[PDB]
Amino acid sequence: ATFKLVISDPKTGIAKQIEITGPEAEKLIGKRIGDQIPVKELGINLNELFGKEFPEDVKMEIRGGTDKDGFPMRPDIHGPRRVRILLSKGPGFRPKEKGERRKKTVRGNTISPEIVQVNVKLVY
Amino acid sequence: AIWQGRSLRKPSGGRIVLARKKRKRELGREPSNTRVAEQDKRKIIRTYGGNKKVRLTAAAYANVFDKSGKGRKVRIIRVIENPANRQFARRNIITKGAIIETEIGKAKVTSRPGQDGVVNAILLE
Amino acid sequence: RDIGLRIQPPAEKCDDPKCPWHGHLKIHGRVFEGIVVSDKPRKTVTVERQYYHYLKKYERYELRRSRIHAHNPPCINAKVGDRVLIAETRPLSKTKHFVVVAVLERA
RNA sequence: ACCGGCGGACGGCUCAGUAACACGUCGGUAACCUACCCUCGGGAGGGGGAUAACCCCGGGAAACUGGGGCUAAUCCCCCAUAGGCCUGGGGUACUGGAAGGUCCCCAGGCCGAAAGGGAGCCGUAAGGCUCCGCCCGAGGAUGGGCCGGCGGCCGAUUAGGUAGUUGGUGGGGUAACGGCCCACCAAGCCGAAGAUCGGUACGGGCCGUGAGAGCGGGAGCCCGGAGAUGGACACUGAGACACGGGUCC
Ligand SMILES: [Mg+2]
Ligand SMILES: [Mg+2]
Ligand SMILES: [Mg+2]
Ligand SMILES: [Zn+2]
Repeated sequence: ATFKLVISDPKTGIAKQIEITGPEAEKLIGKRIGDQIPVKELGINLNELFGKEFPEDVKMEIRGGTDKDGFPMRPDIHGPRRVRILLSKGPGFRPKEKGERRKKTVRGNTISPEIVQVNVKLVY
Repeated sequence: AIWQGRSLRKPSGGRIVLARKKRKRELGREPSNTRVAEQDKRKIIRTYGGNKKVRLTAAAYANVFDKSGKGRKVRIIRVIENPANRQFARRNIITKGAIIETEIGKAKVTSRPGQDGVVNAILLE
Repeated sequence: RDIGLRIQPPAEKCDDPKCPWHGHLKIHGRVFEGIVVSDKPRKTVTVERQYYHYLKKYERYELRRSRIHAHNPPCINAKVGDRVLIAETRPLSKTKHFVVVAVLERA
């Protein structure tokens, strides 16, 4: 599976996007939301991405993503499947009206090949 | 779900065909079967006109009053009997008029826990 | 005691909370007079009143009857066949909205 | 432009359903709710928090929608005090035809406010002086909910109908009374003065016609009811189960 990674450096406010595929991306398949993974193990020229000296053995944790059809991932739904449920707030819905609820199509927590975008942040 | 509007029967026995939908201001809610427990638990309901009701779902203490006008806050052991329903006593359901046993004697409940949120009882002799 | 009708109360007392003479029930509205025609249910009687209706096209009258269910307190305890006085109150059951407040002439 | 406040429940449209407390009229609520408005009596003390807008990177054919950075309020949350509600014991100040009401004193509990904020002058500054505002209590007003007596269609080639059905006792639930709904105890309730069932129909103020008595109609204007492709069901709010808001078949 081919993954488009969005890496955010929380201490600076700047993000970078790269594309990763192959055995590197095949490592990531199976991780939930809120779990860390070292960047060196995955393999990324991190000091060249941002042009800054970075601490050793620094790791990253997955924050979210969007599937290939445009639906996002919702942290509170277990499994990798795609569902269609009624929402009142939170990721995957922007209300615009008081007390409004709407039925939206969303994903789960676990990563799968159907995913295209992966949002992660750097964790020192 | 729970509609308290009107009966669909005439006093002569004939049937009535409903002539409109159910209005929102005619609905009721699930009964709270107040049980005896180790710790008390209550919730708040927003009601017509934007008012509030305190609903007691689990009771552990009670207020007991003697004929002299003094009161004590003691804890509840069990429900001896409840004339409202045949099987309330076994399940330990408290309603107004039930007989409860405490550490200072038997008492008869005088308040409505589902509408007030407290259990008040008068001491029996 | 007086409850606003200016008539004599019943002789003995009772324990019914729905008795206007001895309980918490309040009366307000119409006051009618009639004859008991049924007393089978507990604490309930049926009272009949008769009146005339004018038929304008035929310039003659016809007789009609009105039947009302009333609550019967134990202190009064009316029977079939006597004249009673009834007063309007809040709803008490599906079909009961009046209460007997005096027996004027025992059967 | 965005956050925040108020409004979008009125106004407009149509007459399918409905023979019913739907409508007309006289009464009742001592059995009930009410944002905006009016009068009088009081209060505004101490802390905390995020986030849109904006910056970086985006995903999807579109409808829509993700992560990270930073920020404010008349935005949100705590603590206190005022205040509210329930039950038991006393007292007799109020209104009324009549107190399960209001008022005072003890006692056991539960819930639980607020924005001194904004604008303008005198202010050297100190601080006033108006203007618009925030919270609680008592009453009114406005808009409604609920209940009763009486009044107005056709059919017997439809004669018996009803079994939560009619009433009682004990509860639940509701803004509120009530078989409105439960548990138990009885056998009631309606009917040839037409019950039950079938037909047709939104009701009235009014309109057409006739010497009058009558006979026929009820689209257009006003007052009430109901509906938003058919059938069910919820969120927010003072008020909706909402025509230009949501969910299922
Ligand atoms: Mg029609
Ligand atoms: Mg508080
Ligand atoms: Mg007609
Ligand atoms: Zn009596």
